[PDB]
Amino acid sequence: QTRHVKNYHSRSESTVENFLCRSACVFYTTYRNHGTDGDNFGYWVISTRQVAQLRRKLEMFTYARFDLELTFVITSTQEQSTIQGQDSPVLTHQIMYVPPGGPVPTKVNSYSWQTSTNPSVFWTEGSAPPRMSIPFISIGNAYSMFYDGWAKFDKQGTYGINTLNNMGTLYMRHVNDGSPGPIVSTVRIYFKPKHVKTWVPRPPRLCQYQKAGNVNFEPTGVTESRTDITTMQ
Amino acid sequence: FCGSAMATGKFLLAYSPPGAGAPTTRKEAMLGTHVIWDVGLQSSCVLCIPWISQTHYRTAGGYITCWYQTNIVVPADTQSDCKILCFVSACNDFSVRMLKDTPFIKQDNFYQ
Amino acid sequence: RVRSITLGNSTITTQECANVVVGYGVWPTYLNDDEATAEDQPTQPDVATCRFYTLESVMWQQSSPGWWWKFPDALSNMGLFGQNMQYHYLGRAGYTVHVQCNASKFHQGCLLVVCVPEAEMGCATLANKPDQKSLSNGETANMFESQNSTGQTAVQANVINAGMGVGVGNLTIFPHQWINLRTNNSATIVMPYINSVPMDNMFRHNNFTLMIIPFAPLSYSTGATTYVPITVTVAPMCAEYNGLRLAG
Amino acid sequence: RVRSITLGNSTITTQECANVVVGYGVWPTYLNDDEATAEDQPTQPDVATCRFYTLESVMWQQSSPGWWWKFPDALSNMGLFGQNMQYHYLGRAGYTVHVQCNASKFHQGCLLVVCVPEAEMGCATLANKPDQKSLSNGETANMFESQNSTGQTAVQANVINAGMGVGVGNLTIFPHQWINLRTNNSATIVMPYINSVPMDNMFRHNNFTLMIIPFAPLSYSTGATTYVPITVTVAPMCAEYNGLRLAG
Repeated sequence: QTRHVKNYHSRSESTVENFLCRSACVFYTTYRNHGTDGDNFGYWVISTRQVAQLRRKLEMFTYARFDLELTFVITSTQEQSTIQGQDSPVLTHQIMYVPPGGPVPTKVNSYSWQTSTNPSVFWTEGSAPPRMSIPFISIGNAYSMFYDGWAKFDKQGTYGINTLNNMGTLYMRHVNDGSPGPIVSTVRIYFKPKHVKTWVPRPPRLCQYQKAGNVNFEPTGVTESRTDITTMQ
Repeated sequence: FCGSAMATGKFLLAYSPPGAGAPTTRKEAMLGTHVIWDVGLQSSCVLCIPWISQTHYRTAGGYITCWYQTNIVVPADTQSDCKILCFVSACNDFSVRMLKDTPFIKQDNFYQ
Repeated sequence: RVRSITLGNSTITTQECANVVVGYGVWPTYLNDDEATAEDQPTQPDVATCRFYTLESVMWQQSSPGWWWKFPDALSNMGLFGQNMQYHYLGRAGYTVHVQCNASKFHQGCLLVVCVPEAEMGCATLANKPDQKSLSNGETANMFESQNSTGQTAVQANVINAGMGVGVGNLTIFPHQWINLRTNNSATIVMPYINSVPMDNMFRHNNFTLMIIPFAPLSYSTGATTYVPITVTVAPMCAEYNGLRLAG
Repeated sequence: RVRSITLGNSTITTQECANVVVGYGVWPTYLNDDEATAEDQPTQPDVATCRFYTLESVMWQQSSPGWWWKFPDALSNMGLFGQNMQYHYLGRAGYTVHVQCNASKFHQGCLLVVCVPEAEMGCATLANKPDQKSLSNGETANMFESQNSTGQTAVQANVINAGMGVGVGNLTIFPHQWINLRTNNSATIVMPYINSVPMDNMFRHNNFTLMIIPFAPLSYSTGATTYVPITVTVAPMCAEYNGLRLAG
């Protein structure tokens, strides 16, 4: 396969922009239209360390600076129930972006939903998927993909972590129940870095990731083994 | 070459073009593309390979081999053997055209 | 520093400021047409054969007499130029002979690296002629002896006479180079084509032989390697052959 | 008069004012570096292979269907260029195809001499692929049939479809030359290298095939020779191969 072809020396998509500005699915959650105790809402703290592929690609660098172009694919399915004659009107969803240090919703009807400084997009089903962009929101000059330090020096568990990589939290809920029947919606957040700047390249990760908030690893071989060092027969 | 400064020897770094096959003797290596790496004169050797390319969408690629032209000669008796370190690098003429997922990372379940 | 030399698909490295002994003062050249001579003896050059050929290294030991190769025969199975000898009836070429020596500063010894033209050799038995195998083993070195050789058709390989019935110490009359391990480790002899005819059959005749004779025996300190490799690298120069095309 | 053409150590004679069909209007040329491209795909030309190769003549008879050769394979054992195919992984060359015909003025017949690029051929059995032997016999001509061929892995060699599932009378869309014995006896087709890639493996792929199909059957007067020789002479043009030397 892939016979020898002419080399045109295309460096076009080897650039960091074309290497990282790829739209990847980083999260998906479900929430119901009716909730037992007002907990029928989805949420995701914006992190780049949950999907092992995007995490590896970003951790091939030490510092990064990009925008957060988020696309949400909300699909609702009607669950089986004994309720008859539902006839649900069209469903509207609210997606809130809580900026770093903003109020955090606790229930589906918390005051943090009806705030003013948290950007919220209201999207009705049947239209194009909603889309919002978050700028480089850090107060530092770049996002540190690695941190050889502590958030507090006198704390053991604060190693790494940093405090300037907080990109905010997303919150998703139903604006209207529609029908008196079970409806569950999946959000399927799609992440895409924009205008990426990267510094201090690093070796690619060799050991499989264990935790999203750790660099801890089980030691692994540098490569696969072979029978003989020489190519003799 | 990471031996002693007093060590002296010769190595035969042989490059086989794609499809040629790996040489089986030092003479076949000498009859092809090769360099005589003299340890006594220089402790490092640099080889640039012109025809690399990928081999699959998802043998017959070329070979590089080393042979004992001479033995390693030392003034005194060292119990441990000498070691050779290898380094690979990209020249300015690589292209890459179709980004894909790397096969060295796996995520079969969510972290939360 | 160190100089790298590439010929074709072969590369070797040689120290700069290393002396080169150029035959009898004559650099190898192509044959020249004599006042626009007729196409009755067409000549065909070959530049693909101008590459380094590295014979297997010979292990120089303490009680090690000399070695020799007969290079028309010593390159007769080295891919090209050997195929060229087999295919063409008449051949003509010069050679660049590189003799390397890998030894540390704790090694001793001196070598006479000499290229002897027309080195006709005697036989161990007086009323006999030495056979092809004893005279030239091809890419394999033929070894000198510390005493008289015995054999019906064996070469008289005693080193004192170099196999030619002369004084071995007088071998310096030929293009030679001394290798003193405390001073030298390399020898470069550029041998022009020497013959009584412009071209000759190569299987049938050896233009010259290279003799590597240790005059001062190899010595070393305790723990050092007891042997020392001697590598011979050969680059044919200005190889000509008889033209195979029709004159008209 | 008559023109004599010499390439290397081979000479042929052709009548002057004989038409030459130059492929698709493109004379074979060497590959060109694109704005001083890097030495990542070195190319090596060979001019010794630019010589005439004469296959064994095929006996044209009264009830004689066509013949065909696949020239990457048909020259795979013709000394050089065959050794070059064996030695080099990637190859590229054009060909000059001479098709002679020795007949008197008392002979009849017409021949379609056509060079078909990428002449992929079907199998006699529908759920099968034809084998190497049936597709191309090398220097030996493979013959068309007057009826459907039978065989598990045999080529469907019925002449009406030329083995490709098309109309044989429509084969003139390819570079061709008609040989009418009352008017012509020679055909010269210069075929440039045609492929979807600049270079490709030659054992693994046939660039084109030459089909010699008698449209008007051979005929003769009583006493004249009942057969007529058809000689195919091939000169590879602008043969390139992948460079075997080290890039640095």
